[PDB]
Amino acid sequence: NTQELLDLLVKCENKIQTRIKIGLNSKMPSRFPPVVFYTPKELGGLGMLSMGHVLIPQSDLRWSKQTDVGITHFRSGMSHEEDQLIPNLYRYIQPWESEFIDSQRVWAEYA
Amino acid sequence: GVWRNTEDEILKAAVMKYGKNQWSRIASLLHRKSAKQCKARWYEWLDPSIKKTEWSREEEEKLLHLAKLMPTQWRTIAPIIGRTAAQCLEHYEFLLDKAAQ
Amino acid sequence: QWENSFVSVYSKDNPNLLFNMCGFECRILPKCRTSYEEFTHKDGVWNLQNEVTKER
Amino acid sequence: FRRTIYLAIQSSLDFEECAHKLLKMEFPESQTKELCNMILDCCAQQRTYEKFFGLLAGRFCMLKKEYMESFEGIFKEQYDTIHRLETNKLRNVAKMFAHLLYTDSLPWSVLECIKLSEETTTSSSRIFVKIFFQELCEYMGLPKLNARLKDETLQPFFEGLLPRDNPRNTRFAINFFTSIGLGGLTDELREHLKN
Amino acid sequence: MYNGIGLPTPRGSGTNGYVQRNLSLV
Amino acid sequence: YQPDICKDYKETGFCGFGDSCKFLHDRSDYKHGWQIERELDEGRYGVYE
Amino acid sequence: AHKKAIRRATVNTFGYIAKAIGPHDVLATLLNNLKVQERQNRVCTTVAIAIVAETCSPFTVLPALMNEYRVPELNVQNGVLKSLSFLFEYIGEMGKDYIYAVTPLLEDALMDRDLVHRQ
Amino acid sequence: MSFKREGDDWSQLNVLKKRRVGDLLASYIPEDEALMLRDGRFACAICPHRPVLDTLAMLTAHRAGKKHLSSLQLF
RNA sequence: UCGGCCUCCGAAAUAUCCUUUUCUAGCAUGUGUCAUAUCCUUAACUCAUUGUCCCUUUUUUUU
RNA sequence: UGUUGUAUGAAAGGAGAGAAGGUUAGCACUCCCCUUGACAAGGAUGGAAGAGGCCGGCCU
Ligand SMILES: [K+]
Ligand SMILES: [K+]
Ligand SMILES: [Mg+2]
Ligand SMILES: [Mg+2]
Ligand SMILES: [Mg+2]
Ligand SMILES: [Mg+2]
Ligand SMILES: [Zn+2]
Ligand SMILES: [Zn+2]
Repeated sequence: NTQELLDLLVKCENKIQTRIKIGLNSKMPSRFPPVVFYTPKELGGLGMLSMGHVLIPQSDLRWSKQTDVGITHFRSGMSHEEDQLIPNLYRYIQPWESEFIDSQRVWAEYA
Repeated sequence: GVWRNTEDEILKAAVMKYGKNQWSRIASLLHRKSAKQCKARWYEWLDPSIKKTEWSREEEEKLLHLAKLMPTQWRTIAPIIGRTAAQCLEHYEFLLDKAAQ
Repeated sequence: QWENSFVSVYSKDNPNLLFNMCGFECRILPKCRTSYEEFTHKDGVWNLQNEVTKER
Repeated sequence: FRRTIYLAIQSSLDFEECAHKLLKMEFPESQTKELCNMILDCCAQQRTYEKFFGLLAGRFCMLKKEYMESFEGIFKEQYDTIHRLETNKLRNVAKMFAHLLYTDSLPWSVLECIKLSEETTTSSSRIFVKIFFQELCEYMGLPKLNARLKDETLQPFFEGLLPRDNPRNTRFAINFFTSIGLGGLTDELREHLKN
Repeated sequence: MYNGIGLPTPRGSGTNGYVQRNLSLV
Repeated sequence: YQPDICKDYKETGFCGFGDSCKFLHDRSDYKHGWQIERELDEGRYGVYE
Repeated sequence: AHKKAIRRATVNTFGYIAKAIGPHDVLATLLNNLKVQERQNRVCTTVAIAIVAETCSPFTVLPALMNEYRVPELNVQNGVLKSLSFLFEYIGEMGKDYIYAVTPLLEDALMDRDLVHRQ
Repeated sequence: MSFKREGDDWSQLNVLKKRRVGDLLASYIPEDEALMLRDGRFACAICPHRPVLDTLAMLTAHRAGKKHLSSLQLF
């Protein structure tokens, strides 16, 4: 629900990848396709977890400052090859509301 | 760990040559002593301004009064009496044993 | 210190109740004060339930 | 195709974008029965029920009538074969269909699939209906669920669910809803047993 | 920045700044 | 033609950088390519056999 | 090293090397090593001095070893005496050639105040 | 090991330490007071029976002692 | 209704200096002791091991 | 009718790269240079010196 964070996370994921490319004395994107970053360490990659390949939701500035309106547009997020869809870290985590409901139910059943 | 005789001799001479802000240079002279242990040994025990004499009557009276005042705070008390805090502490306990008899 | 604190008022003029617990910014809006009695349903919106009457 | 739906779900953090990404690929209408089906299966694999899948399915139900009809078909298909599911997958499908029923994305008409008898229902089916009604109660409440559950326009649909013909089945369904904790729904059945 | 939507500059964002309309509006 | 060998490691077997050395820790002393070429041009490749 | 076989293989290697770069470069290194405090280092250096002394005949390493007895340090003086002990054990009958050389060194050591110098 | 130094020889470093301790402690002992023997040991020249001590650390620790102080004031 | 950021080079790391030849570059002219720590030292001092302990209960593998 | 009008780099042979214990980080003051388009940055922190008085020596 916090759009500031989503902007900050896209920036930060790009800074980490760019620092790894700086370390190799090159920034050309085709020597460094995302397979070299996202592939897990068990196959030799760096294994970084992803958060910045999402579409960032947006609405018109003048009304969204004024009230809470609906998402009407999307900005891009990090570049990828358009057929490929990098997994999102947020998806593999249960929300807290889900966890609290589940917790009381599980404990009640244990008793 | 504990301080031998010869180690104390080295430490006194090395402070006399290098002064009191170069404990890393002084630690290099000793065996298995770090800089912090050298400093602690100097101020606790080896410093010449530490007075290892018997306690006067005045000095004891100030001890008993200040220990009533600020209880258990021996670093605050100790420069007012002019003894080391450890010295002040054990002599306080001595007098308390003595008053128990 | 007034400067490092925040005081929120809920009254007949202020529909929202705002606060800042552990690392979270929280805003409570009661249903009686919502326009059109509508709830947004998305992530990040907790639905608080009245314990006695079992109602959100 | 199932893979690309699954990667599209897992790549999108919010339900709104997940729908946007699926719509942007523009599948033909012949695919839609499978797509809805896939959205259910992904939902069943989770540990707990997550609101994401109920909201995603609901937004598809509001966009076109094709998706709504397709989810109505899937409710009947899934309830027929409930015994195939593991207990977690069973609990998640039940909570998702309760979500679709509560927000009126789906007609109550589908609920005529359920038929309560000693010989009609398997054990897993009985658990499915337990979680389903226990959950619908939790969202709406007993007075609201009663008000909607006895209704003149929906009278034909619920007759398998509230079995007036056979006294043995009527006593069964009374006992069933009682042991769940939804005793109140039984009261008009109880009178019909007294008469 | 067309129609009051988008980044005034895509520079330092980490992205190309392409904006499309939401297709799942009702 | 830049071989990128640690010179200390090659000559002595000791490097002050350790794993941080950014040159090759290898001790072989074969000739370079241009050295082979100069010996072939001058005729002094194998003449001492 | 703690294992003794590593130490005696090491001492042997000193004699083999001294056959290639000559006893003086080897011997200066070994004589410098006698200033060390720990006894296991010094006893082995002593054995290696005798090893080279035997393999490259004792007139080569004698003068420098006898000169090192004048160094004013106790362990060095005990060390030179110790390696002469091993040397005479190693050369055997061939040691009739150097008994007149090292007789005054030993009578200096036997008059010494330190008991170890005498043992 | 020429360009940046590698490692350290702890045995020879300990030899150096013994020299530096010696120089330090020796600069506080006047030349009459201590006699250095043939093997590197030290005798106290104040005390009439000339005790001989193994290091300069021991000589300094001796010169602190009470037997030395009594023998000192007679001389 | 439309909306599409970048791509690279060197230096801060493997010194520097001296001597003799080799290659090349650039020029300029000409009417003692009790009882306690410590320090130093000695002995090519060693770096775990598997070598029936079977002993014991009224106790005994059945045609 | 010649000759010291000098320098760079390399090879061979030697010396060996700051820090009052060890391993090192640098930025400058003067005057001597090198790379460089430099009002930038490097060349081991670029290298080399660094208290006072008297006639290399002596005194504190
Ligand atoms: K400078
Ligand atoms: K430096
Ligand atoms: Mg530098
Ligand atoms: Mg710099
Ligand atoms: Mg500079
Ligand atoms: Mg450096
Ligand atoms: Zn290296
Ligand atoms: Zn004395």
